[PDB]
Amino acid sequence: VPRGSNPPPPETSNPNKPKRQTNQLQYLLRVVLKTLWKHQFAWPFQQPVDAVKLNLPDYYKIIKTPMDMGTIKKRLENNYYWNAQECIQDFNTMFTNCYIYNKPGDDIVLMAEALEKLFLQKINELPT
Ligand SMILES: CCN1C(=O)c2cc(N3CCN(C)CC3)nc3c(NS(=O)(=O)c4ccc(F)cc4F)ccc1c23
Ligand SMILES: CCN1C(=O)c2cc(N3CCN(C)CC3)nc3c(NS(=O)(=O)c4ccc(F)cc4F)ccc1c23
Repeated sequence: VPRGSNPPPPETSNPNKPKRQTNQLQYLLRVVLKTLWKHQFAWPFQQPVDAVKLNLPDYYKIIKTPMDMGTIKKRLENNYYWNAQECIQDFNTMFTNCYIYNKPGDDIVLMAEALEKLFLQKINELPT
């Protein structure tokens, strides 16, 4: 697994971007991320895919918009998102990446599918 194969992690802090605190963004961090973080299948989704350590040499040849819940946590914390939808899109990207890279019905896919169902359940309680 060649050195330099991992990209830098996604950007999580941009001081140029304006910042606001929103009941929806607060819900995404305090409820949604918390609940998914603690799920029995969360571990593989908690940090950027380390292609070297996990022996996935073609990951970043295939996946050009990587996303993970560690990145999302940091983005919420740093007020990276102006609206809830930007954050929801990062979650969707994380699940879609798994469905692109992996064969349907593989173990990691079933793990993603369970998390995604829980995510969508929690998203339906998103406040006004
Ligand atoms: C070492 C004991 N063990 C198994 O033999 C085993 C099989 C297993 N399967 C294989 C069959 N597939 C349809 C369902 C998940 N999941 C987990 C499992 N579930 S898990 O943490 O979501 C998981 C971890 C690694 C992995 F490669 C696949 C997994 F589903 C934990 C522990 C075990 C397993
Ligand atoms: C969610 C991001 N992601 C993947 O899309 C992914 C695929 C993956 N594969 C699939 C191909 N297979 C031959 C090797 C491992 N391993 C891990 C992986 N390695 S792992 O934690 O040892 C692991 C977890 C669950 C599992 F079912 C199999 C694993 F190898 C971590 C994270 C990911 C993966």
